[PDB]
Amino acid sequence: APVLSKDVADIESILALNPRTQSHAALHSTLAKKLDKKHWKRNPDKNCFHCEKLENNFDDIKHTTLGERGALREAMRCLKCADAPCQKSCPTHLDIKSFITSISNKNYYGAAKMIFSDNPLGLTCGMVCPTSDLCVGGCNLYATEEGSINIGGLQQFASEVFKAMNIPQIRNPCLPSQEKMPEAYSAKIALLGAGPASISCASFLARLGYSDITIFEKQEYVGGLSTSEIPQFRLPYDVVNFEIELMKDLGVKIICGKSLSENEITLNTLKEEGYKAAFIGIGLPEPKTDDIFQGLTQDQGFYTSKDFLPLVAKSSKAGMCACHSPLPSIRGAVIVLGAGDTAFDCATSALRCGARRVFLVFRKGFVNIRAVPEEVELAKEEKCEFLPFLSPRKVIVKGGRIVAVQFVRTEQDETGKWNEDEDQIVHLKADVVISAFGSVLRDPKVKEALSPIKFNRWDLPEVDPETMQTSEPWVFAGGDIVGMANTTVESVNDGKQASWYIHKYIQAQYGASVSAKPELPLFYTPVDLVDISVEMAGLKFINPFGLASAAPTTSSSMIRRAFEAGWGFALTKTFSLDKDIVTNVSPRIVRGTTSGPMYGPGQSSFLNIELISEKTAAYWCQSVTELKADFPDNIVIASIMCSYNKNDWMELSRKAEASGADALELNLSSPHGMGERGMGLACGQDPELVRNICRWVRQAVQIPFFAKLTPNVTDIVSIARAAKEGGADGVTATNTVSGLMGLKADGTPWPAVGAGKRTTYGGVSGTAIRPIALRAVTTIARALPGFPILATGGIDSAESGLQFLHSGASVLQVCSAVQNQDFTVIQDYCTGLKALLYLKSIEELQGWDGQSPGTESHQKGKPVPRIAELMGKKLPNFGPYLEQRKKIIAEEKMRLKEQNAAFPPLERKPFIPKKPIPAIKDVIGKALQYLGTFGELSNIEQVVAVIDEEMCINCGKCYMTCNDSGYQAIQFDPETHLPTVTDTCTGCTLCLSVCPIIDCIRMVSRTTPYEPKRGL
Amino acid sequence: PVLSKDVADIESILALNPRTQSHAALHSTLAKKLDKKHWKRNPDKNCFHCEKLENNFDDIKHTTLGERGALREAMRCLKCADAPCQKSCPTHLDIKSFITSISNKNYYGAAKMIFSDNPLGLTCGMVCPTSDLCVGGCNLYATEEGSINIGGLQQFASEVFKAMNIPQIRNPCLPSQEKMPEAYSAKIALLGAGPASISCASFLARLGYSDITIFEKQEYVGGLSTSEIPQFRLPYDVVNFEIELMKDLGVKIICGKSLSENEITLNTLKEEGYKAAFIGIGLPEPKTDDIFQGLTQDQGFYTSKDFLPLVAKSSKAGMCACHSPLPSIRGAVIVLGAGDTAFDCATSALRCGARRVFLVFRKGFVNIRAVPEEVELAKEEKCEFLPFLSPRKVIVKGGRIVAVQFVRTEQDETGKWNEDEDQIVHLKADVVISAFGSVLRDPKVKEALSPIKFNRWDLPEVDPETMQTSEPWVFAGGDIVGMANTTVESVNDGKQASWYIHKYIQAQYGASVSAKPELPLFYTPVDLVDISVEMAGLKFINPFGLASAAPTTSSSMIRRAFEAGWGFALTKTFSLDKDIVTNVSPRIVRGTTSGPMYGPGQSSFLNIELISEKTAAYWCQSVTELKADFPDNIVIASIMCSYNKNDWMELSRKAEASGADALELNLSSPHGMGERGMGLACGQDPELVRNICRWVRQAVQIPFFAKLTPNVTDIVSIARAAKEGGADGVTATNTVSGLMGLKADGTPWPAVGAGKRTTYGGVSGTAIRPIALRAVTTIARALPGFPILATGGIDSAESGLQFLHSGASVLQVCSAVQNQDFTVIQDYCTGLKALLYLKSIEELQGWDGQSPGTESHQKGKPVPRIAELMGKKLPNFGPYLEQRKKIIAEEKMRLKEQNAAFPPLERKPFIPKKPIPAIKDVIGKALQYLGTFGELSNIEQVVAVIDEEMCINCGKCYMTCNDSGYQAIQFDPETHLPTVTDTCTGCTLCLSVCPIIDCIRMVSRTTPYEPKRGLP
Ligand code: SF4
Ligand code: SF4
Repeated sequence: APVLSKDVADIESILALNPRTQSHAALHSTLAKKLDKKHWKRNPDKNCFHCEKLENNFDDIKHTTLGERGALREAMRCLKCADAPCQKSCPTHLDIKSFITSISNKNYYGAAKMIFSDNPLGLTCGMVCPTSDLCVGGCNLYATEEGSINIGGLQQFASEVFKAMNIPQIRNPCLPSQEKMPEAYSAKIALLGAGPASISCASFLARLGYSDITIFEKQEYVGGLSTSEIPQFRLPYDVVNFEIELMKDLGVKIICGKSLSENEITLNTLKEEGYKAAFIGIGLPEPKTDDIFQGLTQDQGFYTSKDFLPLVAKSSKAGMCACHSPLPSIRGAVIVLGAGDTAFDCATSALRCGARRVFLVFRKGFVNIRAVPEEVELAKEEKCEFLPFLSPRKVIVKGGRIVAVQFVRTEQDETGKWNEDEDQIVHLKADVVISAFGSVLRDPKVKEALSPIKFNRWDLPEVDPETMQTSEPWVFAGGDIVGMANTTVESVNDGKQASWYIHKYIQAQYGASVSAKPELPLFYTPVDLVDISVEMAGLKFINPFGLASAAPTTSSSMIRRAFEAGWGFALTKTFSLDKDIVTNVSPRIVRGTTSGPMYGPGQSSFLNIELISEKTAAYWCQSVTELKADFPDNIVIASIMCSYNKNDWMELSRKAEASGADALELNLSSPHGMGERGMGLACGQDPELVRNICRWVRQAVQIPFFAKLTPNVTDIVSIARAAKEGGADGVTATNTVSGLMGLKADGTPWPAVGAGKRTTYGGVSGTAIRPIALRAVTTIARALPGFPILATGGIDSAESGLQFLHSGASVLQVCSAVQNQDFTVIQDYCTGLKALLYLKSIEELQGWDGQSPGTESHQKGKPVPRIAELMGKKLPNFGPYLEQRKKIIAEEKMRLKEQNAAFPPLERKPFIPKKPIPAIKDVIGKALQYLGTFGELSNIEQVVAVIDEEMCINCGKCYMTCNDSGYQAIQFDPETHLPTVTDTCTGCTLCLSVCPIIDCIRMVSRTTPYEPKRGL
Repeated sequence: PVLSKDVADIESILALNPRTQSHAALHSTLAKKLDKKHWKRNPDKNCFHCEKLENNFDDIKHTTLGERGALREAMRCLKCADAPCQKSCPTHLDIKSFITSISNKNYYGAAKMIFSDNPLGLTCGMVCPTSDLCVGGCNLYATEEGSINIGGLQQFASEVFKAMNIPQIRNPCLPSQEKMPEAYSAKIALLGAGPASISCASFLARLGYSDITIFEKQEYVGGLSTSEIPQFRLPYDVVNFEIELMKDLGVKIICGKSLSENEITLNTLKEEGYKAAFIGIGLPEPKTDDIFQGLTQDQGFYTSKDFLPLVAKSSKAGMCACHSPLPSIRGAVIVLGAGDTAFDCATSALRCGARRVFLVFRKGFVNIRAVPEEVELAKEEKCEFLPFLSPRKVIVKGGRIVAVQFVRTEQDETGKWNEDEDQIVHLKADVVISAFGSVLRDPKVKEALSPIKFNRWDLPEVDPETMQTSEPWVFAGGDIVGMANTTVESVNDGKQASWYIHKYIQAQYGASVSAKPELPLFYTPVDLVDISVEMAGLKFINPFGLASAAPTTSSSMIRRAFEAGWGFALTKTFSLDKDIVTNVSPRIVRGTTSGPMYGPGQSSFLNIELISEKTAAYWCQSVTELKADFPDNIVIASIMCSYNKNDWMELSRKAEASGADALELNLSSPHGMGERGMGLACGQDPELVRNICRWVRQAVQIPFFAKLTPNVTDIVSIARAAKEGGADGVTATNTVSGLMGLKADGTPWPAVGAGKRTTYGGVSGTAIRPIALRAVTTIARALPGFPILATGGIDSAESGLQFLHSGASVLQVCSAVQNQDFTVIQDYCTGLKALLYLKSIEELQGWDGQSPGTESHQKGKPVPRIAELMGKKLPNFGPYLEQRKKIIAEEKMRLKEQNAAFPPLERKPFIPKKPIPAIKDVIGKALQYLGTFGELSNIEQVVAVIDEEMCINCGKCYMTCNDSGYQAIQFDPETHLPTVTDTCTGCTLCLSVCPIIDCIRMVSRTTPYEPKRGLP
């Protein structure tokens, strides 16, 4: 034999980069460290006066873009605030708490439903909202070092997944059918311009039931500025297409080529043609111009924003125009004038047209810039220059081209006046000049077509800023044309606002009234019709979710608000006879330590030393009667407890029955005996005690009752069997796990009661006991199949709840997930369950895990390029390897320019359920057939880990885990930090378990012969 | 009445509680604009007015962390192998290790590791231009949530250690001073008391040198860190802290003596017997221009070397004896340049009462040498940036500056910079500050460096690896050499030089050194705390060991674990030949017990791994070698047989003969029939455990411990059974039976073979700590003194101390290693020494271990305790934030005249005022607080109370009490400030969900308490 406890030489070399402890400080010269620094750099270099080449590169540059991994982390970080200030600062009043809650719970349909209910352009706004000036500007987490929440990127992700689902929008299912709709909803309605403002109005008017809505667009294309001028590298055009198709799912018609103009559409022709109401959303169609630039042409290199930006869009947004437009040749120095978000997008677009440098020249200072720093960041990092305090005076044209622009210095006084110093000039050499001063409405033929509505000092239509009504009651206006809004989201909200008051006007014109409280309908899809009801033990539940007997059911008044929120059923707090009344100590409910020092939302566990209800059985029985009177379709289960006393159990079970409880829950946490004949102290730990107690309750009541089991048993099957023999009609699995949540560093416990700082063993709830409760439910449902199981134990989403259903549970009680939140989580659970079952009917999404799409190769939540030279050549995303990636992409963006073909943006058509949408009964117990003994597991079918280096982020955790906890089977290249699984892999899967990039490591069938490591 | 319904007063308390919505909301765009300014938390892009910062030197760093923010960020760090952040740190700081220690709340271990490579670690963590250094190479850049705040984590851990008041000690590995070779008494001279010399002087003292002397020209120390770096980035008390640490090693500092020809010259040093010299005088003189000659401070002209010292002299208490005034800077201020210095002059100018600050540089924004950190502070303080401007003449009228005339610079075809004499800017200004850098121009200083070779930059030439000048005995480093730009690079230059200075001196005394540079680590009295412990007749050198699990798969892994410092180790469980097993794959999967958290810190793992696939021969030969090489490390052999007498005796004797210190009996073995619903495993029936313990106590003479299972009704029964059969102790506990979850389609994870089957696994990690903690406590109460080996979610010194306090002697670890690597042991051993050392410091009894008592903070920055801010209801948002900013600014003015800086504090280090406990002193001390529920006081009730200066207005306490409590909190609709009402019952749920550490506190109840009964 050799030395078994010493690594052989080639394993010694495997471990070369493995962490070892250190005995010394490490000598490294300040010089050497300077050159080694360049090998690992990830972020921009402060010594790079050089912008990498970006011509024809319209890839997503938004820093807010999120993948699933990133979006789940961020959603879990959000505090999900009451009266959340982020919503307060959202112009469309999105319930950001709710949709971010749905994202943490992996329910992206429910989040996207929340989003499009209040903003029909949620995916757009999620991408382009100046969140720092709006919702993120009010985020409570701004008061922490980690900072505010990326609200828009989360909203973009949840909306992106919903897009991929290809689910149509349906007509509001609360409405009557079209035939029995009152005549008023047949009113002919006209919208002018097909931008955000009108798309929002038409959608909200269709939601109300109006069945003849028409948007008249001037141009061959639709979407407004989101189509014509917002760059593709910030807003992909298929997003715009997607939100349009959603509105068209509601019957809104769009007619292009006809304009609001004299000798075209006028307010009068509309009135003559029978239109009962009109909304003006034509935007600001003309560019603000300077008399300095009179007579210049694009041939000389002059553009306005309204000239330049649509030219880049018509060429970089497939599906805009039948023309495969050529990108404009912009070779040289470019002067963009302006400081709104218009100018910054001509800046970044010029660099895409081949610009060699861009000067953003504005007439005021840096302090004075009108775009949000988000928009400014993308110009500054693409190395555009910034020239403040300069006003243009002459453009020098030589040889048919612009060759210079001469400015004068602008200045401020004491008065706050802005003058121009003639003596202080700047002759700035440039080849292209793009005025981006902004937009106006100046066309008389258009203003004339709006006769006789009133126009204000700014020659813009006056509107009641609360109803968006003009000086004619039947004509409304919103968005950029009003001069109030500066954003897509405020333009959307302007159409949202006008819709209800248009609905008010039209209904009044037909002799009908509307309610004094504006009620616009929510956003609906066929998912909302999925039947998530379930029957169990002879009781029908309207949804499988209910409140566990616990802190969220301390008072029955809280149960009423929960039923009012949508909860299917609820348990009373456990109550007993008067002689068994209790007093609680305090403190008695602490947060979990089970997942480290993470404070705030999503605690992984709680410990409680709380007893049963301090309130009386007289309170609970009268309460059960009141709640059953007002909520006949909401199951009310009274949880009860008595000593090991046949008279007591019989008397209390009879009283709770007479109160009208749909069922009973026998709390088996009551003691009897000393306690460890292998049977423990509590009744629920002894089979014979449980059999008798259930026998007694069976003799006493005629309603179904369930034994609530403790997990603190050697064999919970034996207890459940004992209840079934005793006559119970089901078991609730399980109560909390007996634990000690931890101690301070001085030895004292928490919770600590009184001056003595004493404690007792408490119960552990929450997701940290989910494997315990899931195991208990699985073994009961397999040992006693068909025996109804009410699952409790760390259920906090529709995805978790579905796992318990798959494991044999019929209904799902919740406690810790509400303590971590509030009662409204029920809405996320219900939409998440409707979504999960609906997706089971979609063939096209078979390659998904629930609401999660198949994780494609990505970096920073953006997909890595599928180029042949950029896959396989060992190129991690840092150091000199990243500069070569950026050169290969740039060259390949260039050969995709010198062949300007491929304009086939696929036509959107919805996915159709290919089998009946399963019911809750179609999934109960369907996972149990995969469970077995260990012998039923195949050791012939071994797997090995495989790593996707395009998704790897070079942390070497897999490397470390396999070395200090595995088989030393990963090589970690010392220059690229790229791991590679070798053939000594045993498939233990530990590396995958610790990889931070979702689906980077993958377990695949082993192809090379396997010999277990025996040592010998 | 109606009991299931809220009375009106409670209906009012619930006004802001969330409710599920049935309609989309109506809010006009105008109303949204007016409502947005009420919740705004961040700067408005519309406010151009600088906020008054006069005499405000409060911290303005965006990287400062408090404990709650630091703990989150250290947990988010992947703690990477071969970490690129460390390769980019000039001082090669082990970032992975010190951040791991922070994540485990071991702040001493982090600080010790930081100061081991960087004696100025607190300073560096505060001023580290991380984007161009360590954070520039961080892997988490490639994620959407971004690189790790390394400087903030360094600052926090270093700041906590600062507050501990623990001195640095001499290298304890050194011989006593008397027995030191005569060479170490060599007189060493260092010029300049800046970071370069402080580092070099510190590392020279660690090696053992006793006669070290720093010669500083001024009467202060610290170099630029004291003289020029502003107090709102680097406070002086930090510089004082680092100096006192160096002084702890005996380094001497003489102020007022200078390297100059009329004082200290190399000849005078050779004359006075000094045997080596280090030049760290930096660049003491400014880069001036001819444009400025004859311009005093009295005319409005400063250089950075003039202005910033006056401001530091005036804002850094204790830097000077002479109380100095804030320079009267009144009007427009031009700051010339764009280095790190220029932006400090701009920010310090606003502190002096500047009305307007213009930063003018001779190039563009793409050429700014300063870091994006630095630039942001001036940008967010409304400083104006003027590019492409070269100063040509200063206009002085009537004895003061009134304007500066500039010319427009531009880049040509070469890239060369030209001035355009024809394009001017007449910029009004009351003050000019040249920040063009620094030089060494003093000839008296240079002549004192004769005859060392100077280069074309007029700076000492040094071998960049040895820092040696042309004279062999003279070394140089820091800014004087010209390579360093940063404090950490100058620290590295001294670190570098100290080794080769060591070489030169030792050589000059006829002594050689190691060819491997080995600088000693940073040492405090904490490193001397004994953490050994004796148990069952065995001496453990520390209580931490590896559990029988994946980290002990091979003996070659146990060997590497011992080489890292692990006190003991269990072999993987091995068996006789006949019972050879074969694993399946996948078999180890990550836990879902804390939701979709990926990467570091998995709260649990689930495994279906069997015992070791390697033979008893391998493990027996391996134990022999391991114990022959590591006699002081305990090796316990884990063995398993079926329920069979001869087999248990054969295998236990074979492992004893191999030299095992002890045996661990794995009782996870199935027996025969099942019988009486009392588990299929041996460890679940106390009769079989007492028999197996009998049979092994038969075979062997060494101690043996029974590894107990937690999946039992009463673990104390199977523990007592072990103590009745043979056992010298018990290991509590093995893994918890569970199932970790299902994909949304029903298939499990792990999934074995094409059938996608699985079985019940074992749950490990921190999610079972409450179960393991409860088991160790019960066994310790029932069997006092019976040795317990603890297992179950030990992942830090703190968590291990909890198992020690609960009755355990040693601590087995598995999942924390799986989450990292073997070197966590060093974090554990440092943390345990710190936790025990601190128990002796009377000055820190108010701490929780290594966590200080939390004070009023926002973003981890002390709230100002001004009389006018408190008791007035001002949250940190909207108009309430401006009223606060107005209040601090009137107090920062009221503090300029109320002028006191003559009570500093002699930072005398804390001394142990009671013996440092040993492990034998803390075991079991938590058991006193444990007891039944009857032993808990229901008289000493508590109530919740909220510190509003700490609240971040999320409302979770409000929702948690509304939907999971007693509806006892008012949430004010205008301030979003909660207030706990008298109806509070002390349940403590609100404190448990609060994101802010210690914002809510449970206090004794003053008002009468009445249990809420609902009905009499
Ligand atoms: S560069 Fe400075 S802040 Fe960054 S890791 Fe090194 S010492 Fe710490
Ligand atoms: S949970 Fe904490 S931070 Fe949030 S409102 Fe309540 S007290 Fe304030």
